[PDB]
Amino acid sequence: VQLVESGGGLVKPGGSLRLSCVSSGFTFSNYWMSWVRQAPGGGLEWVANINQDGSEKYYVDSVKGRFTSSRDNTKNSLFLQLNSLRAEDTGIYYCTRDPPYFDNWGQGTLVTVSSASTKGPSVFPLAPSSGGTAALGCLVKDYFPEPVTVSWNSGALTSGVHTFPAVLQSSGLYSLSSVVTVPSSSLGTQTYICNVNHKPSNTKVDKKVEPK
Amino acid sequence: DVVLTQSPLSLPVILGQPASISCRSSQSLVYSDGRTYLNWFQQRPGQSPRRLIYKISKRDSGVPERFSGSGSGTDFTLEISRVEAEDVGIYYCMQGSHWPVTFGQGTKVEIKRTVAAPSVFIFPPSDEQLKSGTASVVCLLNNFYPREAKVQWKVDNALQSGNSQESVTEQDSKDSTYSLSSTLTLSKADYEKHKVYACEVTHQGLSSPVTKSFNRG
Amino acid sequence: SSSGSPPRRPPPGR
Repeated sequence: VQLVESGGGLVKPGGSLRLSCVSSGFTFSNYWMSWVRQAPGGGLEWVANINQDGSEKYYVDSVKGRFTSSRDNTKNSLFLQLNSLRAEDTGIYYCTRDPPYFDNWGQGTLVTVSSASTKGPSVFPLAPSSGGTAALGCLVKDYFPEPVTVSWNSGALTSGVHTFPAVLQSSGLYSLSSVVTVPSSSLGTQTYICNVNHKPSNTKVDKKVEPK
Repeated sequence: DVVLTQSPLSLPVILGQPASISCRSSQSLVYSDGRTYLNWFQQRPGQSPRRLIYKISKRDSGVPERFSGSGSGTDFTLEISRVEAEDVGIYYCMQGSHWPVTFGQGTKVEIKRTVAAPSVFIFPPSDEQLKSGTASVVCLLNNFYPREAKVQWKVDNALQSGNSQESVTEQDSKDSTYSLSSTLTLSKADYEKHKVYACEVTHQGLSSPVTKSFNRG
Repeated sequence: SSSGSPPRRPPPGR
């Protein structure tokens, strides 16, 4: 059983946004579905319920009148329309199955309500130089909004990786670093590539990081 | 709306010890069909919540047996018979008996491990970045415990303030350590105006503040 | 003694 959300992104206040959720692994037509959101630095808030055929739709009071649901059982798909977006609507929107049990959740999609504009990231190497362990990384600077995903050697390098949480710079743009610690004796032997992804700005960087 | 109060909100546990998270409801929580719709969710770092318990005590199929639930009426409990390193995360209780369904604040479970000193690394900016007119120098503190650490930047032994900002990772699910990156941002002109760049790290695992420095070029 | 009927819609009279 799988639930996949999409449609989250940057939207100016007052604007509109359409979220979708595609399900797998169960008879979609038999279950009530629900949306739950998670505020920044906060917990969980229930948002919406929808019937098996979409005939019944209920919403949390803080969004009554602004959000509308729809459902398409021929495509195992659930939808949520967000209108007149407020700043407090920012958060991760999760697609969940079978309220009030919420036995399965999607990975979520991020809604950022902001007047700011999308910015592409600048990817710069954090080179290692001269014990028995070398640290090397990648600097992903001046991007907006979130998220950014970093991987090393296309996922082949996982142990020792730390991709830090982003920080909001005084400029109003985010910046994070992804580091990995590796044996110093494998700097002139193993190649290290950081794979940066910023889908909001359609940016994909594969930068080789080498010493000196 | 029913208010779900969790206690404690921060729960640092020695590895292997039992743990208990309390959830106190503002109302009776027993529905008209006799059932009590109280759930427990686990949000591990970087992931979405996943249900642990439904209806007070019924455990999900994919949840390890060391998780259990109890309670009735307005007092409920999530029990962990043995806290493993992978149990770090935020635990929410949720009620569905009253409209609308509401969650508790969440209890952050933290492993209390033995002190570890931060391995400290400093990174001069990249030639490509200076080509762009800005200089960011990064200081990395890797796999340390406890979380509390202080990083100070000095250019030519001059204390800095207002130009740097730091970021710390969530507790690692394997070695229960943290990691911190502190980035100092300067202009290319200011950068090429000084020679020595250093971050000074003070931590419980260090007897004296360790300094990592480089000389521009 | 009731059977199971989970609450999925708001109560009447909101």
